[PDB]
Amino acid sequence: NSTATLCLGHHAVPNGTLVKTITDDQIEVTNATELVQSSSTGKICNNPHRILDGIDCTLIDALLGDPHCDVFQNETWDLFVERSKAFSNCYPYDVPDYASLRSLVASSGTLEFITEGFTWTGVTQNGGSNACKRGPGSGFFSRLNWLTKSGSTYPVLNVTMPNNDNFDKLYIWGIHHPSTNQEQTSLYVQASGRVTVSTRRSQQTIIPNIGSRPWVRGLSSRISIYWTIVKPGDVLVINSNGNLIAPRGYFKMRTGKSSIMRSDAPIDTCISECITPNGSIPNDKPFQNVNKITYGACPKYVKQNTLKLATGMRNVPEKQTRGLFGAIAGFIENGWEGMIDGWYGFRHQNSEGTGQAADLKSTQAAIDQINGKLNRVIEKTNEKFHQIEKEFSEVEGRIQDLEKYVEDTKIDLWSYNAELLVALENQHTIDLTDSEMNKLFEKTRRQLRENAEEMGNGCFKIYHKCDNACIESIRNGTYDHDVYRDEALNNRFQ
Amino acid sequence: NSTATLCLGHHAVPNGTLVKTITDDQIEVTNATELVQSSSTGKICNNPHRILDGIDCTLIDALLGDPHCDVFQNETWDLFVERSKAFSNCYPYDVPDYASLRSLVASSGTLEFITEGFTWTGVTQNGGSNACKRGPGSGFFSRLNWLTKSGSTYPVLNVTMPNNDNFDKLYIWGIHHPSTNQEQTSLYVQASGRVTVSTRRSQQTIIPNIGSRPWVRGLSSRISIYWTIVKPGDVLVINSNGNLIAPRGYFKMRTGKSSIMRSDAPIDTCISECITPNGSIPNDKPFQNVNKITYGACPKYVKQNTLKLATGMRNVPEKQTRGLFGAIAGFIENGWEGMIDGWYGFRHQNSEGTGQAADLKSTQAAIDQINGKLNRVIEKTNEKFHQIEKEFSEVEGRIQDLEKYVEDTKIDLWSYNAELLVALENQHTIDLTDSEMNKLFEKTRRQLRENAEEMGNGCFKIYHKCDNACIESIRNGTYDHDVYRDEALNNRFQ
Amino acid sequence: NSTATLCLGHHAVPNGTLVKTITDDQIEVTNATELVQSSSTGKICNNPHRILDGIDCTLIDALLGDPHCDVFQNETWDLFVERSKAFSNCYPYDVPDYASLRSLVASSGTLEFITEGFTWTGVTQNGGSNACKRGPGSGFFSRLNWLTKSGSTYPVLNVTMPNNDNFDKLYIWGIHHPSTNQEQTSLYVQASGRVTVSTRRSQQTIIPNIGSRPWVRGLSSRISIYWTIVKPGDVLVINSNGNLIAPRGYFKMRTGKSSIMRSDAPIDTCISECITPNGSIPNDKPFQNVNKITYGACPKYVKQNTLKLATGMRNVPEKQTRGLFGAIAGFIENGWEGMIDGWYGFRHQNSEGTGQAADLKSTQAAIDQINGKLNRVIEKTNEKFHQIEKEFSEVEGRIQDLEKYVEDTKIDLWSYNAELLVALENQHTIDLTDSEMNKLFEKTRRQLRENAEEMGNGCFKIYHKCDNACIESIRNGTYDHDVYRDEALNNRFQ
Ligand SMILES: *[C@@H]1O[C@H](CO)[C@@H](O[C@@H]2O[C@H](CO)[C@@H](O[C@@H]3O[C@H](CO[C@H]4O[C@H](CO)[C@@H](O)[C@H](O)[C@@H]4O)[C@@H](O)[C@H](O[C@H]4O[C@H](CO)[C@@H](O)[C@H](O)[C@@H]4O)[C@@H]3O)[C@H](O)[C@H]2NC(C)=O)[C@H](O)[C@H]1NC(C)=O
Ligand SMILES: *[C@@H]1O[C@H](CO)[C@@H](O[C@@H]2O[C@H](CO)[C@@H](O[C@@H]3O[C@H](CO[C@H]4O[C@H](CO)[C@@H](O)[C@H](O)[C@@H]4O)[C@@H](O)[C@H](O[C@H]4O[C@H](CO)[C@@H](O)[C@H](O)[C@@H]4O)[C@@H]3O)[C@H](O)[C@H]2NC(C)=O)[C@H](O)[C@H]1NC(C)=O
Ligand SMILES: *[C@@H]1O[C@H](CO)[C@@H](O[C@@H]2O[C@H](CO)[C@@H](O[C@@H]3O[C@H](CO[C@H]4O[C@H](CO)[C@@H](O)[C@H](O)[C@@H]4O)[C@@H](O)[C@H](O[C@H]4O[C@H](CO)[C@@H](O)[C@H](O)[C@@H]4O)[C@@H]3O)[C@H](O)[C@H]2NC(C)=O)[C@H](O)[C@H]1NC(C)=O
Ligand SMILES: *[C@@H]1O[C@H](CO[C@@H]2O[C@@H](C)[C@@H](O)[C@@H](O)[C@@H]2O)[C@@H](O[C@@H]2O[C@H](CO)[C@@H](O[C@@H]3O[C@H](CO)[C@@H](O)[C@H](O)[C@@H]3O)[C@H](O)[C@H]2NC(C)=O)[C@H](O)[C@H]1NC(C)=O
Ligand SMILES: *[C@@H]1O[C@H](CO[C@@H]2O[C@@H](C)[C@@H](O)[C@@H](O)[C@@H]2O)[C@@H](O[C@@H]2O[C@H](CO)[C@@H](O[C@@H]3O[C@H](CO)[C@@H](O)[C@H](O)[C@@H]3O)[C@H](O)[C@H]2NC(C)=O)[C@H](O)[C@H]1NC(C)=O
Ligand SMILES: *[C@@H]1O[C@H](CO[C@@H]2O[C@@H](C)[C@@H](O)[C@@H](O)[C@@H]2O)[C@@H](O[C@@H]2O[C@H](CO)[C@@H](O[C@@H]3O[C@H](CO)[C@@H](O)[C@H](O)[C@@H]3O)[C@H](O)[C@H]2NC(C)=O)[C@H](O)[C@H]1NC(C)=O
Ligand SMILES: *[C@@H]1O[C@H](CO)[C@@H](O[C@@H]2O[C@H](CO)[C@@H](O[C@@H]3O[C@H](CO)[C@@H](O)[C@H](O)[C@@H]3O)[C@H](O)[C@H]2NC(C)=O)[C@H](O)[C@H]1NC(C)=O
Ligand SMILES: *[C@@H]1O[C@H](CO)[C@@H](O[C@@H]2O[C@H](CO)[C@@H](O)[C@H](O)[C@H]2NC(C)=O)[C@H](O)[C@H]1NC(C)=O
Ligand SMILES: *[C@@H]1O[C@H](CO)[C@@H](O[C@@H]2O[C@H](CO)[C@@H](O)[C@H](O)[C@H]2NC(C)=O)[C@H](O)[C@H]1NC(C)=O
Ligand SMILES: *[C@@H]1O[C@H](CO)[C@@H](O[C@@H]2O[C@H](CO)[C@@H](O)[C@H](O)[C@H]2NC(C)=O)[C@H](O)[C@H]1NC(C)=O
Ligand SMILES: CCCCCCCCO[C@@H]1O[C@H](CO)[C@@H](O)[C@H](O)[C@H]1O
Ligand SMILES: CCCCCCCCO[C@@H]1O[C@H](CO)[C@@H](O)[C@H](O)[C@H]1O
Ligand SMILES: CCCCCCCCO[C@@H]1O[C@H](CO)[C@@H](O)[C@H](O)[C@H]1O
Ligand SMILES: *[C@@H]1O[C@H](CO)[C@@H](O)[C@H](O)[C@H]1NC(C)=O
Ligand SMILES: *[C@@H]1O[C@H](CO)[C@@H](O)[C@H](O)[C@H]1NC(C)=O
Ligand SMILES: *[C@@H]1O[C@H](CO)[C@@H](O)[C@H](O)[C@H]1NC(C)=O
Repeated sequence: NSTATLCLGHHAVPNGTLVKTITDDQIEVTNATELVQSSSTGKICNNPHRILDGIDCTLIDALLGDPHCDVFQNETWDLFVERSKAFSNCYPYDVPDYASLRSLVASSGTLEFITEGFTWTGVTQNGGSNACKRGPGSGFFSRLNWLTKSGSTYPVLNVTMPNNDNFDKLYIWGIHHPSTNQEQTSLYVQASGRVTVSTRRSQQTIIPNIGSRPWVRGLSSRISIYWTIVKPGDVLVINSNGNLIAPRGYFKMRTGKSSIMRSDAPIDTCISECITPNGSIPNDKPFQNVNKITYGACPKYVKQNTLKLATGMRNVPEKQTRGLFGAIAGFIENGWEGMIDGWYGFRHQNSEGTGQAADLKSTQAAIDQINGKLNRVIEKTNEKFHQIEKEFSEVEGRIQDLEKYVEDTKIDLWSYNAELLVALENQHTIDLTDSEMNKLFEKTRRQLRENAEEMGNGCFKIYHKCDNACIESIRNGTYDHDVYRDEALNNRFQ
Repeated sequence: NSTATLCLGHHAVPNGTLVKTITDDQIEVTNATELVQSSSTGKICNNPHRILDGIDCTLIDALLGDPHCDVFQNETWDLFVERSKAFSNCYPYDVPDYASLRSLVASSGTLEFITEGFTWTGVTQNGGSNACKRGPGSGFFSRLNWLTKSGSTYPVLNVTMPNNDNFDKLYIWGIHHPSTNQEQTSLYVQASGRVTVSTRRSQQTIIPNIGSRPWVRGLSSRISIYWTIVKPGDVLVINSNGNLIAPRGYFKMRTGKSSIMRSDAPIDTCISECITPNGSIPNDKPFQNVNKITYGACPKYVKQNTLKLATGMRNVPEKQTRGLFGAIAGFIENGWEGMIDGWYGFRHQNSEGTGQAADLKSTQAAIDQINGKLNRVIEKTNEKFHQIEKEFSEVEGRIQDLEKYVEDTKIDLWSYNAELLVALENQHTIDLTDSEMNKLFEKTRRQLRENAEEMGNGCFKIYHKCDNACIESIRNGTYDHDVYRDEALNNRFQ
Repeated sequence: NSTATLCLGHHAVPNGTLVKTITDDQIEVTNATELVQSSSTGKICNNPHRILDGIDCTLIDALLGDPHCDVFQNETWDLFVERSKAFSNCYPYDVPDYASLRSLVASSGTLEFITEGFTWTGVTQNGGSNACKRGPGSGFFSRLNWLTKSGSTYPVLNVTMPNNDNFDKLYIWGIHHPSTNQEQTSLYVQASGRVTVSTRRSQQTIIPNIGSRPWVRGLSSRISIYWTIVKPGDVLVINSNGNLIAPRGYFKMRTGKSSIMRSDAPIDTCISECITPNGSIPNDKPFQNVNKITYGACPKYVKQNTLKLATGMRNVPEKQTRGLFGAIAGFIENGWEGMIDGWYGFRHQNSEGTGQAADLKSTQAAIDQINGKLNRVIEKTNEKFHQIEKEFSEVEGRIQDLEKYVEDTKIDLWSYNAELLVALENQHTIDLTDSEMNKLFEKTRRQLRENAEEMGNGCFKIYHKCDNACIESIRNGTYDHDVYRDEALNNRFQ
């Protein structure tokens, strides 16, 4: 024989995954990764963020100093975890703007308490109740001072405390709401109380409300909790004529990365940066689908459960529809399921035999750009610490509707971003792999000047006698057309 | 003659629309669709959502039971429609946090009222006024009970009602603000009222304010409306010493898809899923430009009035600049305005005659991907029910500024998304149609191995004698080069 | 010699900038622009928006009429600028919902004040204090009237004022909080005050709070400021029995483009549309990185400091690795650093000599589309006037957390948009420049039918005798293959 066949092609596999592109909803690739984390271990990892498990304590009971919460004094945290089995076992109380105080104390990240010398004059301190039993005796919140009439008098109280330090000081105080007109007089000589608490720049005044409420732990009376922040250089004044739950000291305040989360997952020993209420998740993927609530370095929440990024080429599973020869057939036809060493490669039919090989230059380069794509996409800063509430237990009206509207707007815009990026990138991936294929072909055609012709099967009918060494030279990039030119021209045109 | 001409091309039209792509602000396509709905019928369609037209009633007058609003008792709705001609004809009143109560009742979607056995003891019930005439006699809101002194006394009222059911119970109540110190004593024996209303977990106390206001319907006094929600397992207590507008029962509460809209459009019999204040619009297109306020499955609001998606190729209107022969001219030159059967096609000049035909394989495939594009783009879930207010009649300050800022941020981000998607998709459309053209050419060149040559007009000078059957074979995909090879080689090279 | 060489190529430069594309994080282009403005002059330009510098005055002291703020009466502005050295030198005061009133007055844009005939009857007007010295004498806010007991009486005050005009009227009023029970009686005969201020549709009632506060400028008493808006057709009533700081007139209200900014930059004579707290910036670029707070037509704020848009092609710096001949080498190899006239061009080796030239058709067109890209990208409407606060000095809790969350969400979504647009556009730029190159090549190959062959260096071995005129004809687009066909065919194939 006086002629040779040389064909080009790309690897195929037996089993493929389907991806979403621009034009079409399904297409079959050789390999594809997942970009959405769907699963959790179900436990909270204790490194590298410092976790503080509240057990039967809320953060507002720990601060006030409820008796079953005395483990928590001078504690610090990055994340505080509240449990759904938590309860209260002291005087019954309410906090106007509860939500604001809870958010302020959680971002501070400490319960550091400094006792101060306050001089209450002409009154009896350390009032108590059997709604709050610390041991067999009656008790009260550890950080507040119930004041009551001494003898037959409650004098107008007037005290001042100045900030001369270089940090901010948070004072918690309150007021008692008695259930009758006969209890008010019994505790405080007057008939109507008043509590005024002021700085140089602000003031608040509260009056007490009298009347009957549902029984909780044997009482139809309640306490109302308030707060004031005093800056460096400013003064505090307190001026009450009755019903004052006085402060005992101040709390230090920091700006940092601390927050709070309501969860029911157990705590465990392991290392994880992202925490959700369903336990810790890994942060290798760019998106997540576990929970919209998060803490620390985390993937973005989206609505989808699956987004597949193509890491391979298109998969034309082979025509075992073949000839007697299974005449070597190239890329224009189908893929090659018998190639393992590399993606792009050459099959040669010669007098010597049939053969096969792979190509490093091309296979390397494709792999390079696809790996690039992967790196821009998979990994980046989304490191976030304190945020709005995204779950509610009551109906409130206006503010809560705006908080729900803000969160849904964010989710639909990030979900649209995630859908388009995958479709764009998947199209570009198919295109770059197919151009790479056609680049090897033109390189081959350019080397075989007039000593070869194209058939249109993906194949080059060479009109001279090519041996294994000659095929190897073409494959190599050293084929010297001049040597066989005269023979090939006389063979092809005559 | 011993030779033939075969040219390739694509269809042109006489009149075209202009589209926006990546690079340029205008370009001329063969056909293009609209993606923004600009128009409305001006009527509200009554299926498939249940519409309740308020006529001269607001939703807050229907709930309280104003006399001209007694048609509305035990009503239900998906959407409630308020009219701008609506007024009030009862006792003059104000609701602190009016906006919150209106939003809460609208999302519930019912006015189901259950009368309860409340025991008011030592007082006269069913107080009345000629500001609210139900028939010739004086009257009052149907769902509230005005209580007044019996003989020369108003006892301290103390009542309780427990929730033992498995649903939430909404109580509406209020307080009277008399205009003098002489009217307060006349209605209630005391000089100053007080109203306390509490659960196990919450409390509210209101005091009445006395003084003179503008006359409305013959009165300088007003009523203030309040509300409490009681959960399954909890209790309600009410404790007033004067000025109490007592409740008569509770309202049931649901979670569902109900809302409210201020409109002035008439109601009609037809089927439409999306409702706006300018009437119902169809939901075939992805974007909308009619109104930012919506209900149900709807397109997204954007700022643009027009966005055109190219559904065709580029339009090179023909060179009637021609030869004596109008020598058949291909795609490299211009488009063909004389082709009707299909997009891509062949024109042959032969000894037998001039001719023309179209190509199904190509025309089909292009049409296929363009139709795909259309489907990803035009249709999807945007199904939304209760949202924030987006129009305001008064100035309020902070909250309203944040609500306006949230809405404008959303609009500019969705408008940028709509501008880029059209430009991206339009570029891809032009590219896919032009590659499809060049694909048919290479297929043709590959079949005509050495028996044809390229001229560069988009045309193939075939150096053998081609008849109609031969042209048909090329067009077909069965052309056998071997038959005419010797003749063509001797004709072209010698 | 009987043959010729003709090669094609594109311009290279010595020094290049690196851009970010889809696949890769760095690549070297010939030229690139900046899209993020990083710098400011540090001054506020006084045209074309009307700037009003407050010097030691806040906007809330200018409105009340503090003595060191009497320059500001009947002023108007587009932007009001407050300075950090500003202070207060009158009666000490607080405004509940301070933030709301400041935002309302800033968007109005005027301090136009109309004195009205209010008849205060049985009281002494124009009360004074040495905390507010206007000259040697005692003084008070210019726009408020302190009223006090006449003889031994303060009658119940009852006044009305109707709006019969066609615009909205803003009344500012207040209430005095005395420090003792002995001062209250001294100023107002009664023991407890009350102030009720109402329209047909709204009402507010305030009570005064008595007790001791920190000393500011020799006083332990304070004033509380309130406000009411009265619409066209409505009435105002005022009904106080004590402690009323009465209004003297109303302020007109407009809807317009006015706002306020806290800055410390000096004012200068120049023209600039965008103002930031760090001074005016130019608005030629689409993004900005100077400050998130802005006024007027401005670029969008993003987190990045640099985004480079490729305005040129890729830069293969030349192989000075060469031959003895430096045989002319084309684009497949490297770029040409010796070409100045244009981007794409031709180098010819002939018997006559070596030579070089450039190509207008191609160079023009590339430049055209790149300039197009630039125009869509760089310039558009972002013209915005009044917005939310984005910096806070105190901790407040809930509302402030939602305002901070809304702003960060907006920034991360606009930063992601800015990163993808640059990467998309940069890829498209590289692609359009490289296709333009390959378009000139095919045009050249198409003209040289069988009288030339391709070598694969980017070069055309022409197998006939080409002189300068012949090379010029090819370059020109008038090369007539027929003339040299026989000679070339006999030279190449035999
Ligand atoms: C205004 O109106 C309100 C509402 O009615 C009144 O509030 C009620 O006040 C009474 C008297 O204090 C309360 O009665 C008490 O209820 C307690 C809770 O009951 C639970 O526990 C018992 C015991 O297991 C169960 O039997 C019962 O089903 C509940 O599960 C009881 O513990 C109290 O018992 C006390 O008295 C008995 C006497 O036999 C002793 O054995 C006990 O040890 C204990 O000392 C008592 O029965 C009632 O609960 C209140 N109602 C609510 C819902 O709060 C106001 O009193 C009223 N005020 C005025 C001024 O009129
Ligand atoms: C504190 O200050 C306030 C504000 O001034 C006082 O409020 C005013 O009180 C008077 C007395 O109640 C009100 O006068 C009444 O106005 C009604 C509305 O007027 C409209 O309708 C009439 C009739 O069509 C028109 O003529 C008029 O132009 C208006 O369009 C009148 O209807 C009332 O008429 C009554 O008396 C006449 C007597 O001739 C009878 O014919 C009528 O049938 C009817 O009985 C009356 O004139 C006045 O409107 C109040 N002002 C406002 C704006 O509310 C407080 O009284 C004052 N309080 C104290 C304690 O000092
Ligand atoms: C309830 O409790 C509060 C808090 O203690 C009391 O408020 C104090 O009241 C007193 C008396 O008014 C105030 O004392 C005054 O302080 C002024 C400010 O002091 C600064 O300036 C002086 C002078 O430069 C400095 O020496 C000092 O270090 C501060 O920088 C003084 O200016 C006042 O001086 C007056 O008296 C002196 C007498 O020698 C004269 O020379 C002066 O000219 C002037 O007339 C005075 O000393 C004190 O500041 C208040 N404390 C605060 C922080 O406000 C309430 O009085 C109390 N109320 C009741 C009912 O008990
Ligand atoms: C809770 O924290 C307070 C405050 O202490 C601070 O926080 C701790 C966790 C540590 O980090 C401390 O380093 C930090 O200051 C503790 O208050 C401390 O109480 C002791 C005992 O009363 C104080 O010692 C005093 O020392 C002075 C002399 O300098 C004597 O005059 C006193 O009589 C007394 O002995 C100590 O100064 C004080 N720390 C303060 C105010 O800075 C508190 O004990 C701690 N409680 C628990 C349960 O850990
Ligand atoms: C408005 O709705 C209330 C509540 O009824 C509920 O809503 C209705 C629209 C229907 O869907 C009802 O199926 C649903 O329960 C109506 O209250 C109803 O009033 C009647 C008459 O008083 C009650 O009948 C009573 O039946 C008991 C015996 O079971 C007798 O002891 C009573 O004397 C009385 O005859 C009925 O139970 C009650 N429904 C309740 C509380 O569930 C109300 O009539 C209705 N009004 C209008 C204008 O439609
Ligand atoms: C501040 O502005 C008020 C209101 O005037 C309005 O704003 C000004 C800046 C100008 O633009 C005015 O054109 C505009 O109306 C000034 O009030 C004005 O005061 C004068 C003097 O009292 C009033 O003149 C009166 O004229 C009538 C006859 O028409 C006489 O009966 C009066 O006795 C008196 O002479 C003038 O009408 C009034 N403008 C009003 C109410 O519209 C105010 O003077 C001005 N102050 C400063 C510091 O500029
Ligand atoms: C325009 O002016 C603004 C301020 O009005 C400049 O922003 C400020 O930039 C400095 C330097 O980055 C910041 O200081 C740093 O703050 C951090 C956090 O507290 C601290 O850890 C550092 O040690 C340092 O003090 C300052 O906070 C920042 N202000 C804000 C609110 O961001 C801005 O850089 C100026 N821009 C131009 C173009 O001049
Ligand atoms: C298809 O892509 C997946 C990507 O998950 C490849 O899976 C990796 O396989 C290697 C084998 O050594 C593991 O070490 C990795 O942990 C796997 N996952 C990741 C994160 O890369 C898989 O090998 C690819 N298959 C083919 C046939 O190429
Ligand atoms: C150009 O595109 C428009 C798209 O609106 C085509 O209009 C449709 O024409 C058919 C004709 O049978 C109607 O049944 C449809 O209702 C039309 N609208 C839609 C929604 O598709 C139009 O036919 C196209 N023209 C050409 C020449 O292709
Ligand atoms: C590279 O691009 C920059 C863009 O900044 C060009 O810089 C411009 O140069 C002209 C020279 O006449 C100036 O008038 C402009 O003000 C410059 N800036 C702008 C805003 O265009 C620069 O000329 C380009 N360089 C090359 C080699 O093409
Ligand atoms: C190349 C075409 C890009 C298609 C962009 C997506 C258009 C509609 O895409 C939709 O986005 C939703 C998020 O809002 C996702 O939940 C849906 O899965 C998706 O269908
Ligand atoms: C391929 C280039 C993409 C251009 C993206 C749009 C850049 C500016 O585009 C602008 O977006 C505005 C919405 O904010 C629209 O109102 C304007 O019509 C549009 O010009
Ligand atoms: C073609 C690939 C597009 C990459 C899109 C950007 C994916 C992550 O991109 C990140 O966006 C951040 C804004 O949130 C920027 O601050 C970071 O610089 C950028 O790395
Ligand atoms: C082929 O190229 C290699 C380098 O990759 C070279 O060592 C070898 O001599 C070349 N010739 C053959 C084996 O084709
Ligand atoms: C062309 O192809 C058709 C099938 O599409 C076949 O039936 C016919 O015989 C073929 N030959 C001709 C008419 O060219
Ligand atoms: C080349 O083209 C120009 C027009 O651009 C023409 O004037 C000239 O005669 C042509 N022939 C030559 C110089 O190649």
